[PDB]
Amino acid sequence: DIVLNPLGVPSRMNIGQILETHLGMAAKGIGDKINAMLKQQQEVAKLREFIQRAYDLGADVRQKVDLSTFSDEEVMRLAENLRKGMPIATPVFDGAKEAEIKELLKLGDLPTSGQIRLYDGRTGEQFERPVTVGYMYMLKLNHLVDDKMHARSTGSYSLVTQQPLGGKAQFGGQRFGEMEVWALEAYGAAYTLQEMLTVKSDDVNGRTKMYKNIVDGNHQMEPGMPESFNVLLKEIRSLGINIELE
Amino acid sequence: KPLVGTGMERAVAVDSGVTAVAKRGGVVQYVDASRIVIKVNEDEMYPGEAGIDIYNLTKYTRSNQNTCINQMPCVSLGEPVERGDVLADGPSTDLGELALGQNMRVAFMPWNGYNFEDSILVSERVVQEDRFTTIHIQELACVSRDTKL
Amino acid sequence: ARVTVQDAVEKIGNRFDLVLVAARRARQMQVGGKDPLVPEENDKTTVIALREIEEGLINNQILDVRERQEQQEQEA
Amino acid sequence: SAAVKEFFGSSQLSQFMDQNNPLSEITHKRRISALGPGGLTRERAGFEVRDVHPTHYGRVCPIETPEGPNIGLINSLSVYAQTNEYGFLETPYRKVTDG
Amino acid sequence: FDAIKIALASPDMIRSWSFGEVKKPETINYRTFKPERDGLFCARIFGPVKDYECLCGKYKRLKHRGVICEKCGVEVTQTKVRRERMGHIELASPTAHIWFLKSLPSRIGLLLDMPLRDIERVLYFESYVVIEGGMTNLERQQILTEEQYLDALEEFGDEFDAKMGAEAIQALLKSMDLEQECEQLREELNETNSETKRKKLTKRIKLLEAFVQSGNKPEWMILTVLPVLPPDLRPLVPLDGGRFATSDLNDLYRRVINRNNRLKRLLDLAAPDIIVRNEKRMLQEAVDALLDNGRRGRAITGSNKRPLKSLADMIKGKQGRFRQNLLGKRVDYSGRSVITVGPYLRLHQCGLPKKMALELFKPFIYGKLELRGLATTIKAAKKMVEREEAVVWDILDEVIREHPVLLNRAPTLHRLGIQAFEPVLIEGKAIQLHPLVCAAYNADFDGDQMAVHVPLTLEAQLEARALMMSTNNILSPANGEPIIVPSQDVVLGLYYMTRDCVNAKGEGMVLTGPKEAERLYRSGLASLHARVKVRITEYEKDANGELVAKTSLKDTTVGRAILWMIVPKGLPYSIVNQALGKKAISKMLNTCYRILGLKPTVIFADQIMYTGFAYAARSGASVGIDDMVIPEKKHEIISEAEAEVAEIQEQFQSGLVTAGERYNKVIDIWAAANDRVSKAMMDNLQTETVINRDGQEEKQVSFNSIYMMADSGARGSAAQIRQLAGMRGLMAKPDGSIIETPITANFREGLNVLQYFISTHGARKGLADTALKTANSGYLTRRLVDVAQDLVVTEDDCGTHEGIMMTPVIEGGDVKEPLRDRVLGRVTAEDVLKPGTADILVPRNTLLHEQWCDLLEENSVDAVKVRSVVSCDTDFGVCAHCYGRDLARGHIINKGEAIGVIAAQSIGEPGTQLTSSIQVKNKGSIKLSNVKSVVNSSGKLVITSRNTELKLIDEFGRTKESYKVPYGAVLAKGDGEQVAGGETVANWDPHTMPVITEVSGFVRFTDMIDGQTITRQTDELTGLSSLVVLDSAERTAGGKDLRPALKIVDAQGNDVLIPGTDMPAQYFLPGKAIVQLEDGVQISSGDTLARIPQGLPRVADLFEARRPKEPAILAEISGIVSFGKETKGKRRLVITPVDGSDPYEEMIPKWRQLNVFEGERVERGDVISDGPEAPHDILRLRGVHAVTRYIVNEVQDVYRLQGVKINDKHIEVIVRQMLRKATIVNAGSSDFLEGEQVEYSRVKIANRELEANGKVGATYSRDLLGITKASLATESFISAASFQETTRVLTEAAVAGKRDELRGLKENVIVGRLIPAGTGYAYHQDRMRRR
DNA sequence: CTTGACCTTCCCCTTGCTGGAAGGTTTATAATGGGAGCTGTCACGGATGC
DNA sequence: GCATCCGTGAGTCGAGGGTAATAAAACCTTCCAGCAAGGGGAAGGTCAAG
RNA sequence: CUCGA
Ligand SMILES: [Mg+2]
Ligand SMILES: [Zn+2]
Ligand SMILES: [Zn+2]
Repeated sequence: DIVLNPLGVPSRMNIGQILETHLGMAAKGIGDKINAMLKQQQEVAKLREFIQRAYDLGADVRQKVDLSTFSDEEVMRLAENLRKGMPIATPVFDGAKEAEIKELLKLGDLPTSGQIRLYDGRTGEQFERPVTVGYMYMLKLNHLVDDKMHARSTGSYSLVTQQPLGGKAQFGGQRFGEMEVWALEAYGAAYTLQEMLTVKSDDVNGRTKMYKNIVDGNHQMEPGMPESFNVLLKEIRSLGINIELE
Repeated sequence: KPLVGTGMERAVAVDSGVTAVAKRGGVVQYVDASRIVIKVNEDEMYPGEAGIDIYNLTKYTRSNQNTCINQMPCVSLGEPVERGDVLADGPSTDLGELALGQNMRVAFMPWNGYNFEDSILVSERVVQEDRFTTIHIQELACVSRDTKL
Repeated sequence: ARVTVQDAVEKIGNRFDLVLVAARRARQMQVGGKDPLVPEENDKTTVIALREIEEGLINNQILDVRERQEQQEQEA
Repeated sequence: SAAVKEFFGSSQLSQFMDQNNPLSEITHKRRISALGPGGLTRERAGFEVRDVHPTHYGRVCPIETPEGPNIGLINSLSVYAQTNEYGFLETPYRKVTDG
Repeated sequence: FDAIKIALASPDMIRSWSFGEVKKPETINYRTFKPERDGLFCARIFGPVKDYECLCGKYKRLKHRGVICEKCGVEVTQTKVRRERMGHIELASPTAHIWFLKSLPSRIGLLLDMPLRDIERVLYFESYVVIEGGMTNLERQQILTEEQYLDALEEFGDEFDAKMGAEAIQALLKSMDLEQECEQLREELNETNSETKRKKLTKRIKLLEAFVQSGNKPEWMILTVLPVLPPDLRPLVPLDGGRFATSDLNDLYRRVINRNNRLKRLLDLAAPDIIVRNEKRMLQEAVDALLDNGRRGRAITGSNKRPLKSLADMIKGKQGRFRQNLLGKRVDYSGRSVITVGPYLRLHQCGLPKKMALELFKPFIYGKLELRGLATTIKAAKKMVEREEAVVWDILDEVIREHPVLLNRAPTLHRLGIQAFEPVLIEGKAIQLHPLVCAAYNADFDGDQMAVHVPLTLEAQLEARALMMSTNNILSPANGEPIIVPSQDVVLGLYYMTRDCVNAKGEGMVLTGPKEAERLYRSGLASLHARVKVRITEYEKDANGELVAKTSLKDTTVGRAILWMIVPKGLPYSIVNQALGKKAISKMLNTCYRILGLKPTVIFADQIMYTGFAYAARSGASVGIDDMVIPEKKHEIISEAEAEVAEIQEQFQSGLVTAGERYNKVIDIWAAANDRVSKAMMDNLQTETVINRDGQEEKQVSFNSIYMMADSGARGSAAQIRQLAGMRGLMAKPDGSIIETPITANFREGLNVLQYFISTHGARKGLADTALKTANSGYLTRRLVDVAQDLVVTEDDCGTHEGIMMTPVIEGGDVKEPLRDRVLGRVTAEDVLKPGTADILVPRNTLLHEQWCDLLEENSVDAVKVRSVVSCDTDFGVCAHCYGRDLARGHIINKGEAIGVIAAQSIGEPGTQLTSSIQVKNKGSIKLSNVKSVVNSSGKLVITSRNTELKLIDEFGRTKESYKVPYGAVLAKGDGEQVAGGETVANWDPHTMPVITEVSGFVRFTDMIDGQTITRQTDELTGLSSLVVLDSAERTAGGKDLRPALKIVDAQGNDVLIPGTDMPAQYFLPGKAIVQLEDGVQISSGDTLARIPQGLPRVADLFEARRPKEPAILAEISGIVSFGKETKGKRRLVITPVDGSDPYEEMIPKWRQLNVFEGERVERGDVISDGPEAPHDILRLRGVHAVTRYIVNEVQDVYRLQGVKINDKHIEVIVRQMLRKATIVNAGSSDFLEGEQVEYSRVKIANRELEANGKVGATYSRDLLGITKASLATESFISAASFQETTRVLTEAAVAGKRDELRGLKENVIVGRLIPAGTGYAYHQDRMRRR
């Protein structure tokens, strides 16, 4: 169901997922043995002969559960809830060792190494090496892609500065910060820099002329001074500092 | 349920206040998808009461992160229930066990570059069998104010 | 001259003159109405200019001469 | 009613609840922030406060924290850790009487 | 316009800007929402409210174009003019501008020559000041107190005039004369002779000259008319719920108007003085609470208990108009989505969602839908997009094709952080990216997001195909290495495809070509690993342009044959015959790019990615728990270390060893115990014994699944396999001290409870270090771009005949930077020739490239002189030839490329990655330089100088080793002897600094008195002591003036000569001068007289040019040295030249180390103390070529140690940008000691002293400036005001009348114009020439 | 293309007031000096003040 | 001149939530609107014959 | 303020 990537283990040293994979494979092997013994509808004294053999395979385990004091109807309800796989607890720093995983994999007729010989889907050949296959508890996450995608052509310009707003719920364009203005200066692309300052964002007689030029079918730049510069002139001039052009 | 847990899944589901736990013990008298009526045992009763506890589960509502909240019952009609059991599993609970995601087959091999730099290649039977399809509940509001005109 | 522009830049000489020459030529076919020289084979007016440059048919001196002769023809 | 409603609703510690899990609801209440009034800030905290002191063993968890700008400032209370009657963090132990 | 001018504002200028005097503090009405008469929003002053309507509504409808209504006075125009009309407030008292008062320096006490502490007692109504005194008992500006004024009023009457308040300072500035004080200071400047005052009087003279040059008057510092911002830049807008929402300037303005009206009312009530003096103070406080809020006293708070944002808080910081709304804007036609990998693409393509390209290309879709007649108008063409009909998705495929689109990912560190791709159309909601460009973006597919920007015009659409397409950026601008080097999965596939087993299912067979090796692999008859003999046909193109085929049977595998159908024609078979790790693939792509071009390299890099993904999928390389193999001799080594630690423990439990010895013994026996396991696991991993063709046991390198990811360089190193089989080495608690017991358990066996808690100090330290490293590494890049913003290639060649000289680095041991890549790419300066000193092999100025540099590598050349950026002669930009080679493309750089942005981005990008005996190593010859030496008594050599360095030459000429050797070492060999690798050539003591006599003659202990001048110490163990002297502070303070000079003479007493010169030889006595050999002894040369005993912030310290705390001082001029005056803490020393000017002295504190003694000789620029040296003194004493060579050998030891390659040319650009302001010392053109540009002081001598007159002289001295200061002292003040300290930069450039010119390319970004670099540079010359 | 007859909306006007909005002026026992907020960064450069 | 005191800096790009508190009273004045049902007239727009 | 790269 999922083909993950094996190059992420040695750079990060999370070898917990390989052991969790092997233990999940052992658990589902037991849970398919019980499903095969239930689909044949054999007995109830056979389930007590196997599930009891599955519940004590450690060395010094804490819990001791015996299915002698279980009635002949509660064992069927118990084995009905283990058809999808026997659940396994493994506490934090009191974990199950590597010998116990191999002692559990041999109960449900599984390979001790944990790797099987997978065939390809497209071409039908088999791979050279064996491939690790098991079960990993995969989560979903709240960073869905329907709430990240966003696009905007024109709309809802701001009040004072007359450059477009910010926010996906606000329907605003992305910010072309000075980290990108340096990167466009370095390429030498001056005509992409003159466009992304005046005619796309900040001019007032610039956007509504470029829109008519584009709809008319004539891509031609029409420049002008930005509106954010002759607000800076009015805010410097209000300090009693005469600033002009020539 | 998670196949490989740490045994701490049982304590976090109960104490989080997201399930419906029984105060007194007894036999379940009536199970609906909304309410659960439990008949109290004899010795766990008080001498001026009628001895029925009624739990009203909360169906599809809105959380703060705009996800679902929904409590389904997990007991059947006419079965005994002791004190402190779990009668209704909430959003991510399963017979009183915390269960956040779902478990599925995993192979560790590079497959034509589609899992290149921590990418994941997902088969179609995860999409078909409705394993990861979540439910979101939004809230839209239209308010009619008073203008001067 | 769709994938890479290595063939075109070794005729004009540098990238910043190639851009200005191709932008001048690509506007005579947009709104001026002058016809292209290379066959079009379903392309926009940018790649037709970048293919006219790379086969020696469009330069800066040729683009100056070809419009000065037509301004003299407009004088007549 | 201005001061009480100002605290419950505008402080830096009366924050919105993450409710997209049973887990994320329960680990947002056992969260020991270090910011707020009478504390640090994210521009005046060096490498010394964000470090794992050797007396964090069994009171405040070492591997449960954010990794953004406030990496060591938002701590997390451990499992068995209780709060004293004064406010300090006590943790249980078993006595050893003559081996 | 072409220039911005800025100056002070007269009240006539403010009345000329104004449209009407504001009189009332009212804003609007409360019942209707209309502006009130003469308010802050008034319709008469600032224009109408709606389009072409007055207030009363008497005129409308565009017929009345410019009439003024007679009822309400409103001029019928557009409402657009509310953003351009200003008003003014007529203040009832003058008040002081806070910028020209409380900036540092004061700028109003700098003119009046009065301290700020004295001015603020007059602005606050606390103390009077005397404007003029008719009787000269009261001088000018003599501050009287409150009660002293009552005595001075009655002693004189009305002969003096004293005032208090801002009108006192206004009448003080009004009643001064600039033309008297200017000539007075200009005559007393060249009368006095000092340094501490001529650095201030020059500044006051330059301020007084700048006032009369700019044409200003000093009375305009004090405001009398205050201007009002237009009422659409401080708006009052109603929100949705009926609550208004104002800006905060309508509070400060309302306070100014309220207190001004109250002062107008108080002056007509004839109020007492305690009320009016308080009211004027409150008016001044309300004015400077508006101009700049948090400067005068407590900041003014609003109702939210927050400081109100004033006018100066709107242009500064990260929230001003400069840094947030002018340099970087929010743009239209933009997008944002989650990126995903897709390997079916080509190198110039990218995916795009349909629902994103339908929204970005919407006006193009309207323009295409109207042209084909599918919709008659735009309002009927929008409905065809709102329905998502059939014909829209077939028009979008015509609109999109041959239309590139940018792809930016934040943070955009370097130049490759934004690239332009050719889009395709996929369904879904995720931008599909090509897997090879992720090395440039540094993008991991774990939830990253990328921004999508469209180019609109026809010029920008051609700047994304020929300048920013991803098939043009396959070489990094940092260095000539490729940047489309393949990543982890494709390199694992290429490593697995090129290997060899032993049996391998059908080895030894012979094949025809590579096309019958795929047919064998696909049918399964032969494995991918084998050892066969195929017959290939490789093409060598050493024939000039022509390709010669040749055929030979090669012994190779099957996989190396099945790969060779991909490699292009010109490459040879020795590039795929190896094991093909990670370095070999990038080496192969670099070889293909250098040899064959650009057009085959893109196809090759695409086919390598298409093949490496395929043959890695067929293999299957899974990590299992059986792959991490514990070495079987692991418990034995840990048990032996546990045995050996108990011996040191029991030796410490009794008294045999101290604690500091045990703590190091435990570490030293744990380190070797860790390495004995790290050796064992690696020696078990890499060897697998397989059966041969016979029954044998042959070993090969292994096919372990976790060794192949480490050996191929795909993921992980050998340092992280040690943490999976061997033990974790030695963790460290955050104090810095190493914990004694180590983590003896690895990640396969699982850690303990305490061993996991100990392992969290290092991880939390390394994770909280990255959150505080990136702030400094992203602040250094901002400080670096804003210095070198305006360095563009301007000329093509200037004849300069000079440049720095290259040399491979030879420190300590082996060479760390060879000559092959250090000199590569730069042109040569002088025609360097063969070691046989004729036969010029390369001409004067040729581009040293490949096929030229290996020709140097064949010969034994060692030092080529190259042109460099720090010595170019042009103005406002460097030559093309003086720069070198454009590292991106691979040719000479073109006139128009901005250098300094590329250099600043190239230095600042990897900063987030940063954080005795002489034993020769080989056999060669020995050379020495600047060496005076005599033989010793035993037959060896001693050294009597400081500058000598032992330089091992090889057999051909290049220096393989260079070893320092101090003064007073006793060698074992002589100059120029054959040596053996490992031998010792120098023997000298590490702790002491002896003072060995060179003279072969008798000694006599002269001129020493025991008790008053020297001391006495007898050797209590041996007895062979002599007359010693104590230290500096411990000795007697009665005889520090009488210098004990041990004057060595013979048995007669005759002054023995220094060897080779007539003067006598003495040996003087500093502190701790303990002499050993007794009086009257005969010595030879080589005989001792005495033995006196003894990361990234480094880069930010170098580029800021901060002087270090303990600087290694240097001698100013050449000469002989004697100590002069006596120790008042610091006793002087004089540098008396033999041939120059005697009386230069200095001042040495802290008498730790004096490398020169009181009779030895020095030079200019040598060592006197020891330690780090300041970069200013290297410029002052040594040349400019020793500063630009000191930095590029010091910042290149931070990047080299971490493993970051950066070409050295990118550092000399900003070193050129540092030493740009140059101070003059003589005069003849401009002034005496002012700091001008070196570019303006060079154009003067290129004009004045050639044909106007003779050498009138403009001799200067260069000066070094840090990068926080070389950008605040430029010419264009707009390039400085956007960087840092906007108040100081705008104040300093407003009293001087500074004129901007818009030269650089950060002012053209503000004013919305074409920058003078790149494609704008060709256009800019047609503006500069026709002007 | 021409004349008088009809339409439209909109502004002003008829009494006997009444309701409301916006502005100005006094009032006499005796009251006589504020209070909110800050402390858990580090590193410079460079005024400044004996 | 030199210890000490004060000013100015401290990464980028995206989500989501938000958008508050409380403080005299009697007297006088002028000006404007409205209301019980229309009447009157003025500046524009149509109609039906001639 | 909390979260993501
Ligand atoms: Mg990422
Ligand atoms: Zn009007
Ligand atoms: Zn030059």
